Amino acid sequence: NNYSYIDPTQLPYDHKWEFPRNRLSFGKTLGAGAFGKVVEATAQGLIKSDAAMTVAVKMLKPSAHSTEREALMSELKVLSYLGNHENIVNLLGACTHGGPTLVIIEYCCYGDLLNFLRRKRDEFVPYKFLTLEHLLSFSYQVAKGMAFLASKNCIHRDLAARNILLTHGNITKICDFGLARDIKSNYVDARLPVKWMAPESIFNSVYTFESDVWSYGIFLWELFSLGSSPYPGMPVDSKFYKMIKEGFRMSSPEYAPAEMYDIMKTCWDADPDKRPTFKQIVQDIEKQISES
Ligand SMILES: Cn1cc(-c2cc3c(N4CCN(c5ncc([C@@](C)(N)c6ccc(F)cc6)cn5)CC4)ncnn3c2)cn1
Repeated sequence: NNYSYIDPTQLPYDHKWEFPRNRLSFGKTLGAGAFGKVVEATAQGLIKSDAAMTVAVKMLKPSAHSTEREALMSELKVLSYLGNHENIVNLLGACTHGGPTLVIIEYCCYGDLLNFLRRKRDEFVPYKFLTLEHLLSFSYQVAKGMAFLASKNCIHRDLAARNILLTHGNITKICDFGLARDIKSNYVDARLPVKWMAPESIFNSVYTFESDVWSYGIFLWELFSLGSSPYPGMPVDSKFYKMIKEGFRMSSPEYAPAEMYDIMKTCWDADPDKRPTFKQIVQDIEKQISES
């Protein structure tokens, strides 16, 4: 074996990302968990030497096991190897010298798309405030980012509206690459997002390009239901797993177009080989928007 796939996590950390820790001033906490948190912060001199810049900083608590500490470094290396993309919460810098590792990423002023839809749900119109054309753009942008991930042999493993952020110009970005993996055939694997997971992920812990496509289909349902929870009225229990295995699927949300719901049904196919690729999803949605 003289040819091998270059493992992004095995590559050395590039010190081009290194940013002085004392030049960050922390603000409100954006997200919190048992392992760590993400805070809004001000970076002085990050892009321009004399200009302060609003950023988000992902950090672990000192009471963190070594597996979580290297998971944060692995996410940092994935984001650097992946490269910049418009539909990704892009890496801006890192603070690895001595102190606790800090990962500086883009700040999205509007927050997660799930909470955004629930705010705008009361004042939504299909045609003339959130509109239908916004929903089509959001599904198109997230598909491009996922297609970009899949084009780098990478899976996200936690695709959902809560992990899609909105920023200026109605640009959506995929965030939280903590569970992102480089598949090169599939990846086999904590609390899991069962209602977004493909059946093969629930039953055999297998994660693929196709399992991301399943989660994308669940995301489209979140999108066109104006932020409702998936499988409403069904708790994650023994009956839930049985109905999924047998072929139960959510019906079309109220505002979903027929060709958008058609994508959801192909995303939710029991056979992964019959699920569409993200590249196919982009062209389908792209044709839709021009015809719109
Ligand atoms: C008006 N408004 C604006 C925002 C907003 C919110 C973000 C954001 N996210 C915040 C939420 N996220 C996130 N991710 C991972 C975790 C953890 C708990 N699992 C974690 C944390 C650290 C760690 F070391 C390991 C795990 C928590 N929270 C994703 C990023 N990023 C950028 N801008 N932004 C802007 C929210 N309201």
